[PDB]
Amino acid sequence: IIGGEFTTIENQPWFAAIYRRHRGGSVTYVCGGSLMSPCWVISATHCFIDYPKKEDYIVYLGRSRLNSNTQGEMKFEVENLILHKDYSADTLAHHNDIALLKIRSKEGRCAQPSRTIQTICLPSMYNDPQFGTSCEITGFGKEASTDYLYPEQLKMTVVKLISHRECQQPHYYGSEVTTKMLCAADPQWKTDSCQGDSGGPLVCSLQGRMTLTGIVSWGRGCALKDKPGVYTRVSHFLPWIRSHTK
Amino acid sequence: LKFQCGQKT
Ligand SMILES: N=C(N)c1ccc2[nH]c(-c3cccc(-c4ccccc4)c3O)nc2c1
Repeated sequence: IIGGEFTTIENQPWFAAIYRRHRGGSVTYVCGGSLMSPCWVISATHCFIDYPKKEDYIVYLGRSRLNSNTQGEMKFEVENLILHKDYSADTLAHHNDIALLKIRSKEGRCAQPSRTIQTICLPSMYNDPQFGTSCEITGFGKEASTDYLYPEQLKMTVVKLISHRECQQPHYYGSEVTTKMLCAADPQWKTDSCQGDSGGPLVCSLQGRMTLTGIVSWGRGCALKDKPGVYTRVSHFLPWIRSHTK
Repeated sequence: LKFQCGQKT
C-alpha cells in the first residue's frame, strides 16, 4: 500500500495472508485474501495461476506481521483451490480474477471467531456503493513502486470508488476496464494498492454492513495520476461464489 | 463468540 497507516489485524479481522512453501526451507508471501465463511477464503486467480499446487500454500488468519507471529493466529492448509474458468490476462488487466480456497487446519477444523479472526460480508447481487464512497484496502504489498521487499507490518488506506465512465477515459484505462471491474483512487493520487496487495479486499459499507466490494487485481504503476487501482467487482461474481460455497 | 460478518471488536 502506498501511503496509508500501519494497522493490526484487529482492524481487519477478515484479512488472510497466503504464503507458498519452497523446498529449501523458505515460505514466501503470495497474496492477501479475505475470509467469507469459516472454511472459505476468497482471493485472486492470478495469485495461483503460475503454480496451482494447493499443497504448497499455507493460509494464516489473525496475522498483523508478515514473517513474525501474532498471538492468536491460525494456520491452514488449502483443502480445495478453485480458480476461475475464463480467467485471462492481457497486457495489464486480468479478467475474472477471483479464486476460492477452502481451508482446513491440521486438526481438521475451519476458522474459529476471535478478536483477530472475523468474516467480511458479501454484497447482494450486482449491488455496489455509488462512486464517491470511501472504501479501505489493506495488505502487505509494496510501499513504493521501487521497493523490492514488503513491509513487515500490516497497512491500510482509504480510497474512493470512481465511475466506469471516468476510468474508461482513453487517458486512464480505456476499454481495458469492463463492467466486471471497479476502479478506486485517491482524489489526490497519493495512496493506492500496489504489487503485493493482490487478492486482498476492498471493503466499503453497503446497507449498513462492511462489505467486500472488490479484490485488489491490477493497476498501472502504483498511485500514478489517472491510473486508478482496478478491483474485481465481487457483486457480479455472486453466482460463481455460490456455485462453490454452498 | 460466533461470526458476525463485518464486525471489528
Ligand atoms: N497498482 C495496483 N493497484 C496494483 C495492485 C495489485 C497488484 N498486483 C500486482 C502484481 C505485480 C506482479 C506480480 C503479481 C503477482 C502476485 C502473486 C502471484 C502472481 C503475480 C502481482 O499481483 N501489481 C499490482 C498493482
